[PDB]
Amino acid sequence: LTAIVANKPFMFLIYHKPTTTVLFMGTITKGEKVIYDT
Amino acid sequence: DIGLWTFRYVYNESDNVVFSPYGLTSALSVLRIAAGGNTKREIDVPESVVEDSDAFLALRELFVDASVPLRPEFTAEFSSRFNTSVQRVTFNSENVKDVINSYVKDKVPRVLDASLDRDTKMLLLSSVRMKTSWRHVFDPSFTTDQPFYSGNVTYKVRMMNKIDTLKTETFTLVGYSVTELPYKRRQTAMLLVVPDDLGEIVRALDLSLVRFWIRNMRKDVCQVVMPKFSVESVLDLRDALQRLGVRDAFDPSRADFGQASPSNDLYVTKVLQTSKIEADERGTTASSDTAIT
Repeated sequence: LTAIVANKPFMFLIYHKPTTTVLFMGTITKGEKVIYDT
Repeated sequence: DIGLWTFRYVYNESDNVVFSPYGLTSALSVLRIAAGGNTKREIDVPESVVEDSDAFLALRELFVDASVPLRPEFTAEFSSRFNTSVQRVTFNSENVKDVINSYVKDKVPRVLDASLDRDTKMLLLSSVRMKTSWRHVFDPSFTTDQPFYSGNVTYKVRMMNKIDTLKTETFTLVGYSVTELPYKRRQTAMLLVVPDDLGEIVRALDLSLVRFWIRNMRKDVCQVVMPKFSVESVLDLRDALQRLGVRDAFDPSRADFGQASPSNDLYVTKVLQTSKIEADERGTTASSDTAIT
């Protein structure tokens, strides 16, 4: 099935559909709590 | 256009950045009613910005110091076009901040001491607010701690998870998807862009690309796994706006704001935007205030 996983840096755009106007945008490249593994 | 092209100069590889192109564009559009000649021409912006009161609240105010003579036709033009009157203010006193915050609510973003100097003779302020639920919310009880891979660093984020039918599609130049998460109003929506190289997406983003996305996304049953996030960004846009051709407004020798003021001593020193976006299982809360000088 189609899987969208935003577990890497991504972009979002909040836009107004009737007029196709971008109200808000952002990029997310990081979290807060750093993690390590074996 | 300018609003959307500004994001490429505040985008950060090593940080989380949130931005309001609409909030910038709305501010510049007001600033344009005061400009003339070349200064106005370089403020290349729609003379009318869209407004819709259910989908988002937007606000526009101008605070001019009481010393500054304003052509009466500017304040008439200003009042008739933005349903609000220029607020005469004293930019040296101590409660000027209090006057201005006490003015915005009713109708309070005090994170604007970054932007008030003591020689400040005008404040052009654009506020954008949106708080809306998803059309199909996530279930918080299925949100789990999951890894987030940023280069070689890994983080533990609060990840949401749901099944939903949404418009989606894959694309290249460098491989990515775009997915539309509608809000409960269904006039506003979130496009989620998941790429193999974010910086490449940033350097290509424009309104053609966005409309392309909207035309070529196709409905489909999806699993959406995305983090909750809360981000606040305080951005200085002078450098970006100059690189996008807005230069005269900042140059005291060349700045024509003669439609506002016979003074010939009003120009822009700073353009600052503070934005905050919060996305979680229930929906999104987004806020942005743009301050010109």
